[PDB]
Amino acid sequence: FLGRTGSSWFKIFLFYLIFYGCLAGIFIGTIQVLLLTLSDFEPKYQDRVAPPGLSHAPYAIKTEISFSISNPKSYESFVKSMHKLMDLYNESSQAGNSPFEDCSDTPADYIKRGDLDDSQGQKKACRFSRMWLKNCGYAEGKPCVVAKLNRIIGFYPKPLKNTTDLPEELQANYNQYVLPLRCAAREKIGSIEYFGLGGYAGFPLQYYPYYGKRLQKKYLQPLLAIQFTNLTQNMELRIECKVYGENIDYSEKDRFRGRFEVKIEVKS
Amino acid sequence: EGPDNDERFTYDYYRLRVVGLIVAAVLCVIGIIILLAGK
Amino acid sequence: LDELKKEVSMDDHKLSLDELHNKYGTDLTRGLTNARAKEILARDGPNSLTPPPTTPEWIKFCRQLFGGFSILLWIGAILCFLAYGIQAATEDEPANDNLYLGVVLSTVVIVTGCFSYYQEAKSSRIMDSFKNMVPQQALVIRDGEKSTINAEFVVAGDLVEVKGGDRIPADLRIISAHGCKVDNSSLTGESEPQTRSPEFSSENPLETRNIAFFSTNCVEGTARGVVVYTGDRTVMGRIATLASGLEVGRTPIAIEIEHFIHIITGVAVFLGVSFFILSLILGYSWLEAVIFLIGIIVANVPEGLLATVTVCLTLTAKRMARKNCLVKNLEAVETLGSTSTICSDKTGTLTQNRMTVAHMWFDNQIHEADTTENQSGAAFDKTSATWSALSRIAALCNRAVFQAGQDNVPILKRSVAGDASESALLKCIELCCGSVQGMRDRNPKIVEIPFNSTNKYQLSIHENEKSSESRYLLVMKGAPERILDRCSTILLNGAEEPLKEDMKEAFQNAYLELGGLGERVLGFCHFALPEDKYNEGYPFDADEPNFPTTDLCFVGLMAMIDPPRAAVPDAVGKCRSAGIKVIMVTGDHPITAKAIAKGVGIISEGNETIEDIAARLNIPIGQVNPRDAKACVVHGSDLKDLSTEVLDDILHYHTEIVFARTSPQQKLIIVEGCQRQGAIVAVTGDGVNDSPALKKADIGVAMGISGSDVSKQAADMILLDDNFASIVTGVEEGRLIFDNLKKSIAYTLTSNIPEITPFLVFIIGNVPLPLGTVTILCIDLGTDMVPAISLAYEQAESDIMKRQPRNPKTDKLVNERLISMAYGQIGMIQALGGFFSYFVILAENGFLPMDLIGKRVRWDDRWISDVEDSFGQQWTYEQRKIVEFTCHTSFFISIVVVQWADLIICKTRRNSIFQQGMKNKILIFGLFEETALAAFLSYCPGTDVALRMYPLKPSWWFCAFPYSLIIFLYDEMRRFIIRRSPGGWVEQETYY
Ligand SMILES: *[C@@H]1O[C@H](CO)[C@@H](O[C@@H]2O[C@H](CO)[C@@H](O)[C@H](O)[C@H]2NC(C)=O)[C@H](O)[C@H]1NC(C)=O
Ligand SMILES: CC(C)CCC[C@@H](C)[C@H]1CC[C@H]2[C@@H]3CC=C4C[C@@H](O)CC[C@]4(C)[C@H]3CC[C@]12C
Ligand SMILES: *[C@@H]1O[C@H](CO)[C@@H](O)[C@H](O)[C@H]1NC(C)=O
Ligand SMILES: [K+]
Ligand SMILES: [Mg+2]
Ligand SMILES: [Tl+]
Ligand SMILES: [Tl+]
Repeated sequence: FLGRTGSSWFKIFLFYLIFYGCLAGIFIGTIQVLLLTLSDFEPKYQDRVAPPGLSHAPYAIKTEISFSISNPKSYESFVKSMHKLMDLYNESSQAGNSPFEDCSDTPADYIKRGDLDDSQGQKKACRFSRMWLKNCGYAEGKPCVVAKLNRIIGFYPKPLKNTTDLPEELQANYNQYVLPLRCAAREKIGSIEYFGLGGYAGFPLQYYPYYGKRLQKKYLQPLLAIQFTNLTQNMELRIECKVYGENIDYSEKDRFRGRFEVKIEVKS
Repeated sequence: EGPDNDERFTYDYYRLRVVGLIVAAVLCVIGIIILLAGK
Repeated sequence: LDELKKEVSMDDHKLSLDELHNKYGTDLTRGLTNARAKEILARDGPNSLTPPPTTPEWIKFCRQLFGGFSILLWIGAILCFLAYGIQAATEDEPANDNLYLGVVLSTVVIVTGCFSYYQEAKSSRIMDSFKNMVPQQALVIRDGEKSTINAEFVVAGDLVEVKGGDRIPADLRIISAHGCKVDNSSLTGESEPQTRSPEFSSENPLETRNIAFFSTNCVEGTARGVVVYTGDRTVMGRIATLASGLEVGRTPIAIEIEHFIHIITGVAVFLGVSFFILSLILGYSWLEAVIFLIGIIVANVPEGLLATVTVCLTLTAKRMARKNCLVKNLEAVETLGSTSTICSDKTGTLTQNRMTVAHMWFDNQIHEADTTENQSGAAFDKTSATWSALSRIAALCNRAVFQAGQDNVPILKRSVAGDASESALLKCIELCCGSVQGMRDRNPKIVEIPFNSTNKYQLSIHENEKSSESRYLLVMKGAPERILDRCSTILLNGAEEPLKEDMKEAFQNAYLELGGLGERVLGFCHFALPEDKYNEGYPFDADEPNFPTTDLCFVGLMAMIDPPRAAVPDAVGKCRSAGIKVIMVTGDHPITAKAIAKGVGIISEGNETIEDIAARLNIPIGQVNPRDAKACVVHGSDLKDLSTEVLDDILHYHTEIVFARTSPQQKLIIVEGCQRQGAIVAVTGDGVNDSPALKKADIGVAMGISGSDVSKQAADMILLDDNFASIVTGVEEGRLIFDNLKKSIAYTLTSNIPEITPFLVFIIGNVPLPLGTVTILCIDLGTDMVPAISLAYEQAESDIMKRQPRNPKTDKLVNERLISMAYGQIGMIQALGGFFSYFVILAENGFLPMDLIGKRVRWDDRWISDVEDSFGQQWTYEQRKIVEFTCHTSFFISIVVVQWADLIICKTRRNSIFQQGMKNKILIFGLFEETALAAFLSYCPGTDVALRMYPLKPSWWFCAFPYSLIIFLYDEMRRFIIRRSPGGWVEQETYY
């Protein structure tokens, strides 16, 4: 033929069949032992998610949400993702004492449901009403963005203490139980309005620590609705929403490390 | 610890780099020694 | 074009002096007119040689920039700029990826260009050396007056004059001469002075006395002649053009390189476009379809391989430089290993090029002297009183002297003023009797008759050094038979005795044997003149026989020859044991050529020519079956009337071939004949008459000390110490480097698979990219470099000089067996070890292997800063990318770790590491430096930006260890099978 005879062509096939078969069987074996060394409830390493990311619902083309108020299908793209998220926080999804629980309607302290063990059933998560998100189809004019803190197993988000000076200096400082979120731009051509649990501009600490998908399915993380009823129009406004805390840090590279990058433009 | 389990989300990449560079250097020296056993 | 120049020349030495003038419109006495000479100048053109048109270095460099790998790397470099252009227009990408990768790849092509350019070097100044043989000026007779003119202004027809010490300015018809002798070594390779006279003495113009040639010099006397040829039209000017004009051609090693380039280029374009369409079918945007292709290019092309080859060659050439063997062309480092036939000059190559005493006949006994340079033999006789009598004649009846200031150099190497035979005798006595000058001071010469054409003897009368005599001793030497007709007694073991027919017959026997050995034989005799008949003041007349020259005492015979170099016989046998055929090709006479052939082992003992059979059986040569003769001796005059097909039959039908009295073109023809049969041929030589053959040879080797400038220009290799044993070393080195290149190539190729497979699974699996493009270049250009080179220092696995020369048609540098092992077996194991570490990194950070399938869509989505892992955690864009790049880093390090084992297995093709050992210090160096480089690239701060290399945790380093070990075991088991059964299965499938 090309290389060899039929007899040789066969033998080279019988070899590579057994050979690659063995190699596949060995590869699988090493994957088995790897998995055997891992927990079902907690990942081996968490230093790469460490400082929590802050992500929002409006799917930004490039950290930007520009549209026209005087146009219907101009914002119907951002309403798709906005709906996708809030559709999960339905009351019909949170039914019965299992696996949900009614928690303080005001920001409270942490809740420990034991260890990362299966020695108990599904760890009961705090309910969250999308109805706590006042004012927010969504904002056809002047968007109503929804913030979110990235989930990390066993992470206890710790707010800053009012020992020294603060950006939003001491205003509504629920020091003990709220992780604040203050959006900014100089360039003050807007109108910041925050909505959340208990009416505070933060995340209620009663939703922590997260026990993971395996030990807490259907779990709901707290949301923080933000509305920009800015009196300006037809210009790119670089708005940055920042979260503050002891366990919260940022990076010049990762522009989502505990903060937002939104470029709103109501070009109408 | 409980709420004070910050060490869980931390890794000393600084020491690791110091050690890694020490090792790389020493392996580089060892190599020169064996090569220079006759030039 | 040059087929005309490969033919024997035609001449006009047969014409009379007068007749020759009519042909050139010339005067025998007055010479040409100033006007007629200038007319002929413009007519024929200058008496000069024009160098052939060369290829500029520009075109030579750029021709390498387009050879398979460079072509693919160019397509990659441009395709980078393509994707970059498409980006800069569509979505403003502030990145530098495609732009920088395009710059990097273009640089890789340029630098790789320098390496191949360095390897494909051609240092040739043939025509320049020939031009150096035309004198600046010549002496001509114009308008009846002699004047010096620019030799280029010399034309056919003018009257030229030459004298001892000057170069022949052009081909001349001798019309007048006085004691003129010439050095025709340019045409023959033999430096013994040849007389020139107006008389025609041979039909063959290269042998007649009435022609003098350009490229030669007058050694003594004076001559006048008419110019018959000028410039390019001279006999050796044509040889110049032939030699300078010959097409170089591709070396065996070069052909091998191009061959695997086709193979690897083939699989590259195959998988390249095979997966380019496979991606579009899967619905991949052309934006991405090209990005994957660039990666495929980089994965398939072994970027550092061609440069490795060059370095391995260079390092092999450095070792040979250290044995006095200079390599002018890097590729010639290997040709000697692939050589199946050596065509060797005799004089100054196989031989020392110096008349040396070989045997002596005295006391009715043949004695043998030591002919070797360094005198590696033993003594023959010292005791016999006869010896001292013969020794005295050899010293006294000799007019040769050592040049001043030689006392530093060895006797046999020092320059001597005199003819070759007298120099030989001088050096013979000086060696075994001490200072000859002393013997010539103790015995003052009073009268002598120098060797005469008519007398055929030379005699001398000396004052006997003996005090009790202080009388007159007569000594003489000459033609053995002439000396015999002048002897009455023979000095036997001390005492004289009558010359009976018995001893006279033993003389003839001794004389015939020595002459049969191709040796020049001389007779020696002396006579102690009677005291009473010769007073202390008796005057001797040299002009008229004033003393007896008959009834003298015969002392002995001495024989001489230009002997082989000490190392030559043994080197010839070694070449022949390696299955190399050795042919002699010489301008010298057949009797001498044949005798040295037997001396060095070109013709082995018992082997006969058709002429030998005929003489032994006493039958006509036509009655001899030519197939009964394995040896042959072909004279150039017969070679001339043979067609190439008939020359091919001679080459095919004889194992032991001697081509004697060959012209320079004839040497070229014999070389081409050998090549025509499909053989790789080496030429060894030292003369300008070797230049065409040296050029045409697959590899020409010139002698460094004895070699002429031309020969060393025509060669690929120079033996700087004239050590013929270096050929044996050269062939051995050549074979070793050929095997080691295979090892180094397999090693380099093996790591291609773990660079290809990640890109494929990236498409078919939709997982995060396991390894990057930049990461690949860190391997092929970084870590693999020193290890790959180090394989050039591997010792032989067996006695390579015991095997036959490779068949260049069947035995390839890269075959299917190499690809099967490198691509199908070892590289495949490396790929898995890479993937394993990849799955380990991701799974330990929260992305278990199961959830990875079909996630790249969301993984690469720059706007999704919340991807969910297996544990329910959310990752930003840059966070998961850090883990991904850490995966690239550990995959990279996995390659390094699996290349550890590969380096050790590529060490040997057959033998076990437990047999060959670990005595390669460069290889061990490679292991340490490779690992140092990898660690540095991972842990050095800032490398995460320039190369996207991230620090690895200690446990990460050990992921591929079990795969590294399986490689070592697998290959060790496999080679154990090879050795345990030379049959073929494992052998014919995987044996590189
Ligand atoms: C989650 O809540 C949303 C609230 O808008 C539900 O949307 C409803 O969709 C139905 C049918 O398309 C409409 O008739 C209603 O007007 C919507 N709102 C309400 C309050 O009922 C959505 O269907 C819910 N999703 C799930 C899975 O239950
Ligand atoms: C990533 C995976 C799926 C690709 C696997 C490719 C396999 C099938 C390839 C890789 C190397 C290949 C072999 C390389 C060498 C030879 C020897 C030659 O004389 C005949 C073909 C043969 C035997 C090839 C057959 C196919 C082969 C085994
Ligand atoms: C939000 O909606 C409420 C009614 O639910 C209305 O009273 C109020 O004006 C709205 N706020 C703004 C800022 O438009
Ligand atoms: K050559
Ligand atoms: Mg010679
Ligand atoms: Tl490569
Ligand atoms: Tl490679």
